[PDB]
Amino acid sequence: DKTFPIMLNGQVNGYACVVGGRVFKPLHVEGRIDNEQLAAIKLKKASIYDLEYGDVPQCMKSDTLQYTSDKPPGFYNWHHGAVQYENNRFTVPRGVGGKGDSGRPILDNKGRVVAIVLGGVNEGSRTALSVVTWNQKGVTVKDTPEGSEPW
Amino acid sequence: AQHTESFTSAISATAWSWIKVLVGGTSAFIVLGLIATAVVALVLFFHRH
Repeated sequence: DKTFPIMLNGQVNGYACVVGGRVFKPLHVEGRIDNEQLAAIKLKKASIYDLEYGDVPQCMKSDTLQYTSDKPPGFYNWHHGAVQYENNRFTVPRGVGGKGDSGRPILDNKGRVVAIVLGGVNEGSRTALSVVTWNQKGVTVKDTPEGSEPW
Repeated sequence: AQHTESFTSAISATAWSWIKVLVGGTSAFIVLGLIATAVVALVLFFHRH
């Protein structure tokens, strides 16, 4: 697999994922990654992005997710189904997302990572998501709506 | 002695030069770190916007 849930007391409180050869876990999600090979790597902190990262082992470097900074208007998908990307924010229908979906990546129509969801905001019709994405120049940025809560 | 001593009476120009270099060097180094700290935060802000 490519997504590795993070377990603290035998329950999943977030998910680790492997993108482009780096293992990304939310910084606010405490626990052990549900793996044996990827759990042994020391992780570097990226608290400005509320993430931690490390190098993928040699045997896992090829079986990882690719990502893109190209985000044309339209529909994107993730574990729970479709995601709307409009007005520069990723949003899901009310109640679709919630606590525990921390580190879950959002995929395009080709299965490429466009953002990593860290939290969200419940709006009138859809929940806005706090994500780590790549801007128009491909540089890592923290894309969050006003009042987002860690999931 | 006819004259009177003071704290700075015995400090030569060479000693003042070393004091100025020491104090100026350390202060400039800290200021360099603070300017770098301010600029990186400004650069990161522009990444978001």
